[PDB]
Amino acid sequence: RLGDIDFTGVSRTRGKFVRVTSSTDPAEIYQILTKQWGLAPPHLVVALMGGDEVAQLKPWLRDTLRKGLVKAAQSTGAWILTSGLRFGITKNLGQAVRDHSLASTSPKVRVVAIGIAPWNMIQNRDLLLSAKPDHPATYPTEDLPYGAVYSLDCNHSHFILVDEDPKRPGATGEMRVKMLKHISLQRTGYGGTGSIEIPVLCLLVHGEPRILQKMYKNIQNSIPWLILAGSGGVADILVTLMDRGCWDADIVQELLINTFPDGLHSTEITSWTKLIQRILDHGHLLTVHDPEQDSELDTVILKALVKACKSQSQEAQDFLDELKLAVAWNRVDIAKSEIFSGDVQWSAQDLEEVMMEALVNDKPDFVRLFVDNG
Amino acid sequence: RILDHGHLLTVHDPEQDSELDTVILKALVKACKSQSQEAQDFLDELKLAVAWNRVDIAKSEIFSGDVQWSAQDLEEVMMEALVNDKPDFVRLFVDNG
Amino acid sequence: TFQVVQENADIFWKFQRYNLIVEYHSRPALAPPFIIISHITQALLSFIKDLLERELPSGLDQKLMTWETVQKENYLAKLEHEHRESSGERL
Ligand SMILES: [Ca+2]
Ligand SMILES: [Ca+2]
Repeated sequence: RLGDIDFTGVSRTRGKFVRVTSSTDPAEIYQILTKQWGLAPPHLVVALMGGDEVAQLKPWLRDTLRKGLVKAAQSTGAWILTSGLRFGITKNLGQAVRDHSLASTSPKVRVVAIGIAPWNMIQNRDLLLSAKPDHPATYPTEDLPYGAVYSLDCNHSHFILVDEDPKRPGATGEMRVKMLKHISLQRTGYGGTGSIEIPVLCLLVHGEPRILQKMYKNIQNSIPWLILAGSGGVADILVTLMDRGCWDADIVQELLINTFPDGLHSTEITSWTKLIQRILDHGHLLTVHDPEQDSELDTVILKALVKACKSQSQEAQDFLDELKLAVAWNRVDIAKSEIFSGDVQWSAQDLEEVMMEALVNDKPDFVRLFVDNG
Repeated sequence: RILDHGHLLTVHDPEQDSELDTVILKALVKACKSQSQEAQDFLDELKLAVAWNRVDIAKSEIFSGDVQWSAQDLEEVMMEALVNDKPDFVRLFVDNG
Repeated sequence: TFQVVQENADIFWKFQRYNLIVEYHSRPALAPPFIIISHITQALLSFIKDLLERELPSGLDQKLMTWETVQKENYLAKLEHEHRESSGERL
């Protein structure tokens, strides 16, 4: 099912894909992604959740989000997981990744826009069904309204098309959660005689009550979440509930009804209320990105990942990928405040590889910090 | 009863405020917000904000998440900001759709 | 007069150097009198049959435009960050 796509339209773009079923092992898909396609194990995985609703982001918010995400991902090798359909924030994120790729003079580090899209939502899927190894399938690019069927985004380099599951019609979310968990459990080799985890973060923009189950599934898999403050939907519910500080059934139901008039069902609203209640009950895995206040996405991402790691374990070996991200983003203050506090014990041998990384990449503040810390 | 309404009342202290256009715009925006959420009702307040160069008030109140603004709703005020040389409002209208 | 020109001597000389290099880049390779040979050769080539100002393929042109747009965005972002951390803005 491995095929290449020749995108016809504005620019001649090439894209690979793999059809998968709801019962496929995420290990096989990761193996295909790494070896069969040459994508190096990423140093940061950002999964885009939401943004497929008819209510789109404001141009300033959309531009700030896409630019910040791409610039944060440009320091190291990062995978951006979206629903690779040409619509919503996915199209604009693909455009930003494309623009960075064209403007990048360093192909060593790459930002990869990997799409995970339903097979029942691809326009002219039979056109790409051919996928001859010698002759890549020709795929036309069509911009369509909100509707129910889109075309694959030409600016997404790689795709993971998942067939509908006959048992339950929710294969896409389950596949996304399984892939995120498998990536989060991966341990790529670091420097010499070392291995590091892959930081995985979920970015939520204008969620609908339907992805609450998948959001809670990802939370249960200890995957941190990032929420856009003014995103539009469930994101405002979550940020307002955190701003209040307390969440009860009455306030949860009131906000849910206020922001979603169409949802009116006792059992469904009770399920959503309980889901949200548990989501906030976790808390340490959730963070708020307000572009008015924060306006620096790398800082918020690093804080979220460090908070998740701190709530997870105290070993220094688990902080190595967060430390690498801090070094790459020049966030010496965050590293000093959180990573190198008294909670975590750091050894000299634990810091050798990051010392080399700070030395080669000209990060004198981190060199001084590592000297200060052993 | 007058105080019980409240949202329709504002205080202008020349010692503190000293800028009557700002207070007037805030009062009118507060009244409109308590009245309705449609963007068509905010058009005159937006015109006053453009004429008074009160970009911060417009961003904080008129163009918040409470009111939904469409591209066709902003065409006339876009022309007004363009002709009257209000680059901050031109940027705001581009930012808002 | 000397003081006014000497303050901007670098800019004036670099403009002069641009003009001279452009002038001698478009000149025939032969020096007069010999330039008659170059003139005859050019006339014969015209009858029988660039480093600067070159036309680019559409893909490369679009890539260059996007690259310049990204550079401009980075430059403006650095300007905004510099403005935010200024003493007056902090005050
Ligand atoms: Ca970690
Ligand atoms: Ca009005």
